Amino acid sequence: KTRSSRAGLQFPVGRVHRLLRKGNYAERVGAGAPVYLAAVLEYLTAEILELAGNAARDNKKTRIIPRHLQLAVRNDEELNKLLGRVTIAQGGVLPNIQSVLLPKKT
Amino acid sequence: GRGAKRKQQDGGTTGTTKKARSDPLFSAQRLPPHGYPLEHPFNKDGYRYILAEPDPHAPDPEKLELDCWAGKPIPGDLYRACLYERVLLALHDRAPQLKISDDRLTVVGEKGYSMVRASHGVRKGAWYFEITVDEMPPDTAARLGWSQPLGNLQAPLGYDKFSYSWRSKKGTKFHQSIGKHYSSGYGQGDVLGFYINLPEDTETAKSLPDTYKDKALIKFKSYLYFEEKDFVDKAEKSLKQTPHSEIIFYKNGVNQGVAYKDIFEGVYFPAISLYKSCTVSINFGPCFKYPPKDLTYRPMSDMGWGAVVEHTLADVLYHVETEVDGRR
Amino acid sequence: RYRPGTVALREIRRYQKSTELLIRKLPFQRLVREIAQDFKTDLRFQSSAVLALQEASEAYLVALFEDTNLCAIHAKRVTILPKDIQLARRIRGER
Amino acid sequence: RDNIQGITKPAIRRLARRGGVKRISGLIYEETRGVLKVFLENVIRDAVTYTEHAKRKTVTAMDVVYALKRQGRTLYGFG
Amino acid sequence: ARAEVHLRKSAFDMFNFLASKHRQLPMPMRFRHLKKTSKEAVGVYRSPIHGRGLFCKRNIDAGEMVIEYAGNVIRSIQTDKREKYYDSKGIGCYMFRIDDSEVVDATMHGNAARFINHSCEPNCYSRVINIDGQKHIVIFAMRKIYRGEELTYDYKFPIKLPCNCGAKKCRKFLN
Amino acid sequence: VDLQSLPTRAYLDQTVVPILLQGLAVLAKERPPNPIEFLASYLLKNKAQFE
Amino acid sequence: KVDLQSLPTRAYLDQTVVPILLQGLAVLAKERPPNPIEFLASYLLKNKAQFE
Ligand SMILES: Nc1ncnc2c1ncn2[C@@H]1O[C@H](CSCC[C@H](N)C(=O)O)[C@@H](O)[C@H]1O
Ligand SMILES: [Zn+2]
Repeated sequence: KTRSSRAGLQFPVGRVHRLLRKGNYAERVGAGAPVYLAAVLEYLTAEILELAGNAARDNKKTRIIPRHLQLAVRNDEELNKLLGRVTIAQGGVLPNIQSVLLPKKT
Repeated sequence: GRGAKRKQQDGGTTGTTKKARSDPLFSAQRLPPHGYPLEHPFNKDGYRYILAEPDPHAPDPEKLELDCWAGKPIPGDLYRACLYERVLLALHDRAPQLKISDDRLTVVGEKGYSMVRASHGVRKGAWYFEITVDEMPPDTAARLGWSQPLGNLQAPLGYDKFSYSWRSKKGTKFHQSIGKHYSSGYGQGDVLGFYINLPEDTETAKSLPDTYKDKALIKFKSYLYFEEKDFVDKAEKSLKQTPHSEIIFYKNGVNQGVAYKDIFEGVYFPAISLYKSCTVSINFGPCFKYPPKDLTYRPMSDMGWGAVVEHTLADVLYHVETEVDGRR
Repeated sequence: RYRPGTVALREIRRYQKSTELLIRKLPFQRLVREIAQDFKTDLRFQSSAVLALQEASEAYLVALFEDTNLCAIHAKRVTILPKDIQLARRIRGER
Repeated sequence: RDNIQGITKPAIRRLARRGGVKRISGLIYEETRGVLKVFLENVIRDAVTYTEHAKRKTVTAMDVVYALKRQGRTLYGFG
Repeated sequence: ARAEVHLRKSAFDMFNFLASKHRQLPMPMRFRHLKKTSKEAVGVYRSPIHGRGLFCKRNIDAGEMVIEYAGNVIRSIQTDKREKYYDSKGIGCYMFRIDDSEVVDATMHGNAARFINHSCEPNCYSRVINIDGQKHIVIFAMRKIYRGEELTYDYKFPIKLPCNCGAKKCRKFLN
Repeated sequence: VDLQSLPTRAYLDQTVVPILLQGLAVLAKERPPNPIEFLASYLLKNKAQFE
Repeated sequence: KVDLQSLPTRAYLDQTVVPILLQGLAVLAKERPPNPIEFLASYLLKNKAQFE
């Protein structure tokens, strides 16, 4: 019988518990730790992937290229606070031009 | 030397500007994307723009390269956007919000009010034709009946004397925004018969334009359009009565009685009026029920020499007047 | 064409939209080979591995440039200068 | 050998375009090459340390990411 | 004082909010700012030029997308009945003609931008773009917005509804 | 028909379509040596199809 | 020589049978006859032997 459906989450819980048990983070763990971790990873993954899909439909492309993920992570501010010193392969950079460097004439 | 194209694109000073606006859902027309038999129903009620029956023009506008239309215009043999034998409604005096099939049998309206008119008049003979209403969703008025080209193609059927209607819902007769509870309603699967009762020869008044500058010819970007436009405030004041002045809204033989009388004197076009999205099939001609009495509504879509000769005939048909007119 | 400074904006925007690498494969690979030979001899590299390093470089490098940029703005000028690069390197806390 | 000249003018020009500049001096390339060389040697020191500790004379990609993580940066999408 | 009849009787007013206080990047994806971060920078208060107005408690500088104007978009045939009903109910000339073929009626349906005024010394100019195949009108500013001023755009009518604003350059008319 | 309620050019383009079309085509492309009987037969061949 | 490269077919019919067609179209547009074949034949016989 399964264990992920007991809480209705999607990320595995048995896998998390086994990997944390063999990860020697401590010697003895409770029962709510694996389900709680599965839940928080679920929430963070959903938070990122919703913006990923929004960026995918921005350019009208079904497949999500990593550029979309880069834009979605960078344009948000809380992510930029949490993903401070992290880069992305093939990610690129969001467009930006300094304000005072903008020529004009009549 | 490159300002002529910009003048042709902005609009110039030849009457109406060279920037079309037909923002409702316009379809079933404008097939060949080049200088060939074309049509542009315009937002402005009363603008008919067509390219079939072509014509040459004077070359050398501003001493640029010699234009190919100097004395020997390029030929054309392809699809022509109209009908000859018996126009199933029309393709010229229409609103740019009506969806018609390629064979021109079904009529689908806009989110708002819409109509289709025809291009064939009736003076004598039997024209016992039918309009099979395929379906009629709620809040989709399906008033059908004859009308006049002077009628505003977006005005409600019956709003002006040019147009005559019988309401599909509750059968309440409506004309000039005046309503009387008269008959019973119609709708889904209800074929509307229509036989304008003038088997005997009559007399009417056809044309009396009031404007000329809006009737001009100039290249839009790569093709010509014929600004054949109607007016309103002058046409409505030339309103007259005529013989067999009764637009009867039958029910395929059975008739509730002609709703409104004293119809406008002029060329009659059977107008089908929709109010929302709804399809409807048609069968018009000098017949009773079967469409194939004359040639069965030829589309003139063939590659043989018949298309070539008919296109050249139309070219000459307009060439006679483009030669005898004298261009400004 | 003419009017210098106009083409720069078009180029920079075009490249800002794009997201490709900027260093030719073979020269960078040979340079990594040389700097590895400096440490130890006869090291077999994974084609995936080199690529890896490559990307990281630009990341680091581009960040540095941006910083120098604003430093030039602090000096009432547009052109960036070497001295600004040492400015950024020292002020970042990585000397 | 001499390959530091391999990173030529147009490439560093394009990466300056990445940075957000248009006006750059002609005497900036040498110290950029120096900074780049310093970064590469600093990373590859830890890289070769990792690859030789595991007794494998080859160099993989996952250890490169490992050294990048230990240094202070982090790389995503590779291993 | 309940014994003397004071004048200015007829009003024909609809938005009964008139008070004497009035205490005030690529293109397609910018849609979010229209619906979420566009409800604080502008307040609704009593305009000094004429009638009601959209005063300001925030600041917005040049070249900044601000508001999308939406209303009951109709064709030009409904203009006749609409003007007749405007005369009947006492409705102003809300015939917002984006083009000669489609007009944005604002008497049965409309947005908060129905509160604008007209003057020959305005603060903003109009602009229109196309997103996802649909033409939408979004305004980009040319200067900075101060706290306590009213948005107004030039109608650009080529030279009888007077335009009473009091500005020196005010042509006193829609022209 | 053909007099008042049917415009002259509209009558040409609407009612008698299959007769003058074929005659004009044959006299502009084929031109038989004796076209009088051809045009007479074509005119008589359309008698209960158009009013 | 007819309609190969020199004279376009539309231009050919606009430049080869004019003196009969303009009269025919004028009489069908003004005299409005249901049977205008007689007029066309009469104007064709006027230049039957005059056709270059
Ligand atoms: N200062 C002014 N004086 C008179 N009419 C004005 C005006 N400014 C705008 N209008 C007209 O009023 C119409 C919009 S209704 C006016 C906005 C709103 N009712 C309010 O209270 O402010 C526009 O068509 C415009 O032509
Ligand atoms: Zn003023």
